[PDB]
Amino acid sequence: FLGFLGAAGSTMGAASMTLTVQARNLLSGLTVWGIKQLQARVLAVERYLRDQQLLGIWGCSGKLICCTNVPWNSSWSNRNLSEIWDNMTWLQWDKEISNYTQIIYGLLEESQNQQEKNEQDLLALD
Amino acid sequence: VFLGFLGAAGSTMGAASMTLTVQARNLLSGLTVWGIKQLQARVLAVERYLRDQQLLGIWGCSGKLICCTNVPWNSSWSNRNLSEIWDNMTWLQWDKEISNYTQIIYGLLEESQNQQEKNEQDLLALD
Amino acid sequence: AENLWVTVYYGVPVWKDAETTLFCASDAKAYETEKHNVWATHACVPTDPNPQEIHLENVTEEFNMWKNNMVEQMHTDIISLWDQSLKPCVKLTPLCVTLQCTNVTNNITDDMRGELKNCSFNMTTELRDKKQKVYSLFYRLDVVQINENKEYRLINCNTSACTQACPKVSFEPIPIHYCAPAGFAILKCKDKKFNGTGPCPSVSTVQCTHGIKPVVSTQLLLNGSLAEEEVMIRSENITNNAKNILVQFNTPVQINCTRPNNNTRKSIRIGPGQAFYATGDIIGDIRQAHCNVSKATWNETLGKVVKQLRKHFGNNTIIRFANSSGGDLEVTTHSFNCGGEFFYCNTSGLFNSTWISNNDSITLPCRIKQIINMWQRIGQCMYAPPIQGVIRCVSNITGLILTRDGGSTNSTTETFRPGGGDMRDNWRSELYKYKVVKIEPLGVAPTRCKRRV
Amino acid sequence: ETFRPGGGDMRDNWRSELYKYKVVKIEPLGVAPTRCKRRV
Amino acid sequence: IRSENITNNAKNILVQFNTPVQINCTRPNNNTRKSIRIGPGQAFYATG
Amino acid sequence: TLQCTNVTNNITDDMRGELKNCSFNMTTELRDKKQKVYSLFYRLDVVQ
Amino acid sequence: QVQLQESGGGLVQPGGSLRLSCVASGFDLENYSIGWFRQAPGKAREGVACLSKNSGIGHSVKGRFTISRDGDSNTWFLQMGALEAEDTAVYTCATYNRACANYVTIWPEFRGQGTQVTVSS
Ligand SMILES: *[C@@H]1O[C@H](CO)[C@@H](O[C@@H]2O[C@H](CO)[C@@H](O[C@@H]3O[C@H](CO)[C@@H](O)[C@H](O)[C@@H]3O)[C@H](O)[C@H]2NC(C)=O)[C@H](O)[C@H]1NC(C)=O
Ligand SMILES: *[C@@H]1O[C@H](CO)[C@@H](O[C@@H]2O[C@H](CO)[C@@H](O)[C@H](O)[C@H]2NC(C)=O)[C@H](O)[C@H]1NC(C)=O
Ligand SMILES: *[C@@H]1O[C@H](CO)[C@@H](O[C@@H]2O[C@H](CO)[C@@H](O)[C@H](O)[C@H]2NC(C)=O)[C@H](O)[C@H]1NC(C)=O
Ligand SMILES: *[C@@H]1O[C@H](CO)[C@@H](O[C@@H]2O[C@H](CO)[C@@H](O)[C@H](O)[C@H]2NC(C)=O)[C@H](O)[C@H]1NC(C)=O
Ligand SMILES: *[C@@H]1O[C@H](CO)[C@@H](O[C@@H]2O[C@H](CO)[C@@H](O)[C@H](O)[C@H]2NC(C)=O)[C@H](O)[C@H]1NC(C)=O
Ligand SMILES: *[C@@H]1O[C@H](CO)[C@@H](O[C@@H]2O[C@H](CO)[C@@H](O)[C@H](O)[C@H]2NC(C)=O)[C@H](O)[C@H]1NC(C)=O
Ligand SMILES: *[C@@H]1O[C@H](CO)[C@@H](O[C@@H]2O[C@H](CO)[C@@H](O)[C@H](O)[C@H]2NC(C)=O)[C@H](O)[C@H]1NC(C)=O
Ligand SMILES: *[C@@H]1O[C@H](CO)[C@@H](O[C@@H]2O[C@H](CO)[C@@H](O)[C@H](O)[C@H]2NC(C)=O)[C@H](O)[C@H]1NC(C)=O
Ligand SMILES: *[C@@H]1O[C@H](CO)[C@@H](O[C@@H]2O[C@H](CO)[C@@H](O)[C@H](O)[C@H]2NC(C)=O)[C@H](O)[C@H]1NC(C)=O
Ligand SMILES: *[C@@H]1O[C@H](CO)[C@@H](O)[C@H](O)[C@H]1NC(C)=O
Ligand SMILES: *[C@@H]1O[C@H](CO)[C@@H](O)[C@H](O)[C@H]1NC(C)=O
Ligand SMILES: *[C@@H]1O[C@H](CO)[C@@H](O)[C@H](O)[C@H]1NC(C)=O
Ligand SMILES: *[C@@H]1O[C@H](CO)[C@@H](O)[C@H](O)[C@H]1NC(C)=O
Ligand SMILES: *[C@@H]1O[C@H](CO)[C@@H](O)[C@H](O)[C@H]1NC(C)=O
Ligand SMILES: *[C@@H]1O[C@H](CO)[C@@H](O)[C@H](O)[C@H]1NC(C)=O
Ligand SMILES: *[C@@H]1O[C@H](CO)[C@@H](O)[C@H](O)[C@H]1NC(C)=O
Ligand SMILES: *[C@@H]1O[C@H](CO)[C@@H](O)[C@H](O)[C@H]1NC(C)=O
Ligand SMILES: *[C@@H]1O[C@H](CO)[C@@H](O)[C@H](O)[C@H]1NC(C)=O
Ligand SMILES: *[C@@H]1O[C@H](CO)[C@@H](O)[C@H](O)[C@H]1NC(C)=O
Ligand SMILES: *[C@@H]1O[C@H](CO)[C@@H](O)[C@H](O)[C@H]1NC(C)=O
Ligand SMILES: *[C@@H]1O[C@H](CO)[C@@H](O)[C@H](O)[C@H]1NC(C)=O
Ligand SMILES: *[C@@H]1O[C@H](CO)[C@@H](O)[C@H](O)[C@H]1NC(C)=O
Ligand SMILES: *[C@@H]1O[C@H](CO)[C@@H](O)[C@H](O)[C@H]1NC(C)=O
Ligand SMILES: *[C@@H]1O[C@H](CO)[C@@H](O)[C@H](O)[C@H]1NC(C)=O
Ligand SMILES: *[C@@H]1O[C@H](CO)[C@@H](O)[C@H](O)[C@H]1NC(C)=O
Repeated sequence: FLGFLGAAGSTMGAASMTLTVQARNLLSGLTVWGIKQLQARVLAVERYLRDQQLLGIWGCSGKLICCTNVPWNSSWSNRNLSEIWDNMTWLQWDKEISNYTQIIYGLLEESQNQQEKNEQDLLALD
Repeated sequence: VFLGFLGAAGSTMGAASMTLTVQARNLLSGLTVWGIKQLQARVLAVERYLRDQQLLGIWGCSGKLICCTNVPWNSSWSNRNLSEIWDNMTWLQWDKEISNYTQIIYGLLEESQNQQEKNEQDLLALD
Repeated sequence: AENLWVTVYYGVPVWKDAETTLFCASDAKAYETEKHNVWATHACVPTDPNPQEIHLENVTEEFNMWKNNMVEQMHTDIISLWDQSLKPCVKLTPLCVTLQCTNVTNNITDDMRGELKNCSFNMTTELRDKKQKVYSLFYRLDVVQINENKEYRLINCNTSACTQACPKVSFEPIPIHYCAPAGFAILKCKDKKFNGTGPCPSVSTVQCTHGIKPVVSTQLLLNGSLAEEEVMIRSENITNNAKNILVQFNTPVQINCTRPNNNTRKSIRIGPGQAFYATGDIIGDIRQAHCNVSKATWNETLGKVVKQLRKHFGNNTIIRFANSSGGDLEVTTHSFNCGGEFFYCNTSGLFNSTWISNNDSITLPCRIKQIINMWQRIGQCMYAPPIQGVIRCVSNITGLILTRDGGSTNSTTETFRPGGGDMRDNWRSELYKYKVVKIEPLGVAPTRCKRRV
Repeated sequence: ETFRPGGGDMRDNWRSELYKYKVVKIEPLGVAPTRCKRRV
Repeated sequence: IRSENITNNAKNILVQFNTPVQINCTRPNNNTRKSIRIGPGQAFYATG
Repeated sequence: TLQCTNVTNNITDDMRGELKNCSFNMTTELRDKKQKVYSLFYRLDVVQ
Repeated sequence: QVQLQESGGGLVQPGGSLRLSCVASGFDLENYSIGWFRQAPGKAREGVACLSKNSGIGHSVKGRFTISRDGDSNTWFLQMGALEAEDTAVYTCATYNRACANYVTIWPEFRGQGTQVTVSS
């Protein structure tokens, strides 16, 4: 089969099948080659923990595909559906939406909080 | 009771599946000599624990201790009775028996989890 | 039942053999009123007030004494703690001017004829301009003749230069515990009949080791840990003539001795801040240091050792002991340490007997050396400063490092001679019932589940 | 046009072996629209 | 032919060949190194 | 302060000058006596 | 491999000198120290020299015999002078303990075969 980053040239539709390959190895593994190397082994775990906490608070923690509330706003991108998932690559998608990935991270948190409060009060009532 | 680290390491598998908490609660306990020596291990332990947790999370798992899964037994890995496995041997013997059939299992589990994820995602669409 | 499905179990009791780095655990003993130690335990963390051990059962785990990584991990920590504690004090290079030495005849005894020498030389004072004429007493083991009141020279300003030991610190051993980090376990064998490369069907787990003193000696272990029942014989492979026989005693043998000579250290200045503590004026008679052992104890301990040893070499054999037959000066003589002064006693009155199949005390003469070269290397030494008064030491002979001669085809004339070599058999006699294991928790097992969707 | 040999900074003997290379930081997280709704 | 901006007079013009051009050379002598003593342990090796 | 003279042992006109005999005093391992050693030094490592 | 290869045997006029040497390899001549044997007919085994590692000292049992080494070359030179009528034996070079433990009495492992040295007018 393919390998690391092997589908980075593939289309978006077929890219959502090798998510495990590019997610399994984010945690791989005095004098020079001493503390300089030791910096990286701490930075990597810090970045991974931050990414997991972000995939946390929103409400997911199952990794991979985890689809959710906060419906799409057409102002971000007025495009079709098959236009996005069959004739594009993830790099182009990032280039198209790079400045708008700052308000979504705030909407998801409050949506998760509302869902949690609804569930908690519904359970505690009865 | 029969507490303590590795307390039931000699007990049978039937009663060993009760102290999984004890053997997993302390996996993350915490320029001269006794200097960088401590710091060379306090990072390795964290990395090992994180890798184990990520491996558990990749499959359909991470409830925690006991986790059900698909991909049935191939029936060639061990031609043994169920009561034979679960009431007469210890965990070390089981590791010695299956030390070297696990590599394909570690991929079977993840491909099954991916299939289940895709099934859920495309089932949640038509409705 | 008819359906068998895999299942992932987390945290099951499964371990493998691996290696890692262990750390300190030393008893606090307040430690505020301390005079420092070369084996600095201030960096070490406080220990558990009460270590807890969990008794396992049903488990038989194989051990090994000669392929243990704990020993090789310890030998690079004593050395590293030694080099670190000799850096921040005086580094006297200007001590090897042409010494103009003579003899000493101040009420000496014929046993100590020669030996001590009256050396006299020139030093640079604190100012970089003037010179002073000083004198000292130097043992015959620290000066060599040159240009053969003949001029002498320190034996060391020919290959290296050495830093006088920091005078505040002391060489007193203190118990130290080695504890493994999280994710590892310390298995300990509790069988009383352990013999080296053999499984222990009683192995338990312990938080970490008991207090073990980093003592240094040769051909006679001191202040060691005894064993139950009878004396024990351990070896790598006891059919060869090039493998040690680490005997372990049962009843301790007391050895004790002193240096019956008054000594008054006198301090001189060689530069800005640095000082040099040289000896001068021995107040009283002159006698040699000697160590006493009790004959009534050795006379039976050797018998017990030979009775246990006759197991592997047949029953009708004449076991014979002998003294060391030559080698370096650290292997052929007892080389213990006593209160900052390094003795080199001459053990030839003990290994003297022949054993057939079918109050009085022993005195061992000694010599004193100051230019020591422990942790045998090329390019270092340490001038051990003189100390005042008379020192006495009482010590516990729990061990022996005999080696065989053999080789003369098959016969019955087995001779044993003491012998050292690498200073790694003084720690393979305290870290033999231990091993370090890495726990691997994740496991797979079949059961009757389906994970219904 | 005249050409003369000339060195300078000791950095053109390593810009001749590390020229067809680059290092990239992989950022995994992503957002895309699809046809779901998290059902409670 | 590679360059930072090849129209200037102050930028190197790196050239990468296709076939190697073998170059030989040797020093046609025997020096013999003698060793003298500087102090305690140190040595200085000087042509002789 | 080196005391240096020329070399005239089967020299070649292409390598005229260049090498130089150089004698000097050096401290021995003892902090008291001084040696008297010589060496051969190239013309690129000594200045007048 | 460790086995030792020896050379330099011959016949000597009483009042001469030899240059006995032996060379070996085997990726393990860093832990060991190499000495020499002496076996004459009718007598037991003795020792003649042992170049101890960790000290560089040249221990010997008689004043004449001296052991020596040169650089990192894996060859050892045993220099003997003023030989007498008693120095007629079989000379072998073997490996001793790391600090030249008991020799003139031990029987080591990883030993050589041995040359022949005879003295006569
Ligand atoms: C083996 O263990 C024994 C017992 O600890 C050691 O003997 C002890 O040696 C120390 C150091 O010389 C003695 O400490 C000294 O005590 C005197 C008198 O209190 C004091 O004036 C000194 O300043 C110093 O603190 C200690 O007294 C002595 N123990 C006994 C019972 O006399 C022995 O040294 C150990 N073996 C080796 C090789 O170190
Ligand atoms: C060792 O040598 C020193 C000096 O060489 C001796 O000290 C001398 O002692 C006499 C009296 O016995 C004095 O008159 C001298 O003035 C001293 N010399 C100096 C330089 O002060 C010392 O006696 C000798 N013997 C011993 C045991 O120290
Ligand atoms: C223990 O030491 C003896 C030494 O005699 C070893 O026996 C020798 O083994 C080598 C290699 O197999 C043979 O070349 C020798 O001929 C053997 N000597 C004798 C007298 O038989 C023995 O192998 C060692 N034990 C282990 C487990 O290695
Ligand atoms: C080691 O030192 C101890 C203590 O100084 C000696 O033990 C004492 O020996 C005398 C002998 O006259 C007895 O009267 C004492 O009763 C002993 N002390 C104790 C506490 O029993 C011992 O003799 C020394 N070692 C040797 C070999 O003499
Ligand atoms: C071992 O013991 C023997 C004899 O008990 C010692 O041999 C003596 O050594 C001295 C020192 O050179 C000689 O003067 C004697 O002539 C030797 N005697 C004999 C009979 O050979 C030997 O020195 C001792 N070894 C050690 C290391 O102490
Ligand atoms: C070590 O002790 C032995 C045992 O006494 C010493 O051997 C004696 O040394 C004296 C000293 O001249 C000789 O006269 C004797 O002939 C030796 N043998 C015996 C049996 O007494 C030995 O000299 C001591 N020193 C060394 C370095 O071995
Ligand atoms: C490459 O170098 C040339 C130099 O010849 C640059 O052109 C000069 O640019 C500066 C600043 O814009 C002007 O002041 C000069 O007049 C220009 N020179 C000429 C001859 O027109 C050119 O800009 C450089 N290329 C890049 C991409 O910076
Ligand atoms: C470089 O080339 C020159 C000339 O081809 C070589 O000089 C020759 O050296 C040989 C060997 O000593 C002489 O027999 C010739 O007479 C020399 N030719 C001359 C001086 O014109 C020189 O050896 C070469 N250097 C190398 C190959 O390192
Ligand atoms: C460099 O200097 C040395 C020493 O000054 C010269 O060696 C001398 O050579 C002459 C004969 O050529 C001898 O008589 C002297 O005894 C030598 N000196 C010493 C100290 O032994 C040498 O000639 C000079 N030149 C070169 C090229 O080495
Ligand atoms: C690359 O582009 C070609 C042309 O559109 C396409 O057929 C192919 O699937 C793409 N991906 C890969 C991995 O070749
Ligand atoms: C140990 O073995 C005995 C003997 O079969 C068994 O009864 C016991 O359950 C085992 N486990 C423990 C913890 O004793
Ligand atoms: C596992 O053990 C060895 C180690 O690779 C292997 O040869 C063997 O085939 C495996 N076990 C079985 C039952 O095949
Ligand atoms: C001085 O001691 C030396 C020891 O080496 C001895 O040889 C010499 O005879 C002694 N001389 C006197 C006068 O005591
Ligand atoms: C010490 O220096 C003085 C200076 O006058 C000198 O006379 C004396 O010989 C020196 N001592 C030695 C070299 O032992
Ligand atoms: C000085 O050290 C060397 C070893 O480097 C040794 O051979 C020699 O005997 C020592 N003594 C001298 C040169 O006086
Ligand atoms: C220890 O005992 C076992 C028991 O079989 C034996 O195989 C081994 O050789 C012994 N080791 C020794 C005596 O050093
Ligand atoms: C050792 O014993 C001798 C005689 O037995 C005695 O003269 C001496 O004082 C003793 N020394 C010590 C330190 O016990
Ligand atoms: C040693 O000297 C000190 C100080 O002069 C003195 O108090 C002590 O009694 C002396 N020791 C002996 C045994 O005379
Ligand atoms: C003491 O040594 C003698 C001499 O070998 C021996 O005969 C005797 O048996 C020994 N004492 C004991 C109690 O064995
Ligand atoms: C032991 O030493 C004594 C003298 O100290 C001596 O008479 C005896 O012969 C020695 N033992 C042997 C076996 O030679
Ligand atoms: C030496 O052994 C005796 C007898 O067991 C013991 O009382 C003493 O404490 C030991 N010495 C030590 C441990 O320093
Ligand atoms: C490299 O080639 C590109 C092709 O468009 C050109 O624009 C650029 O100037 C070139 N760089 C050089 C020649 O340094
Ligand atoms: C140069 O010097 C060495 C050193 O003795 C000598 O062996 C050699 O033959 C000389 N000539 C050459 C061409 O190496
Ligand atoms: C020595 O060499 C120098 C180098 O420039 C030169 O000037 C001088 O004339 C030479 N003298 C002799 C005597 O060779
Ligand atoms: C070396 O020292 C001596 C001392 O006698 C002196 O005569 C000579 O000139 C010195 N050499 C120099 C300064 O080159």
